[PDB]
Amino acid sequence: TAPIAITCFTRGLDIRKEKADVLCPGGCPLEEFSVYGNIVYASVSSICGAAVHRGVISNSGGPVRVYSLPGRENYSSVDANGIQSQMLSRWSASFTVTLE
Repeated sequence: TAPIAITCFTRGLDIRKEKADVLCPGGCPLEEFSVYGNIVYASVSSICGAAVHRGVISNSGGPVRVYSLPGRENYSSVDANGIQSQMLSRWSASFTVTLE
């Protein structure tokens, strides 16, 4: 059983399993990161965006680890590592990211 090597442009929309181990090949630069909620990264957030925001990895790529989070509401907006996370109106698909 193996992780999913994602193209570092894959958002939380593609990977919403209970817990999924993911590899982010390449450097994944500050190209497109619009993040939505801190900790509770709503689905639309990039896996890089969420991971580097969460502080899992530096802006370098690498192995990351996604955990499902149920639907949530009453989000916040917070910046981390030069990536902006913004509140949402009740996104019933979120996650929280970690390391392996």
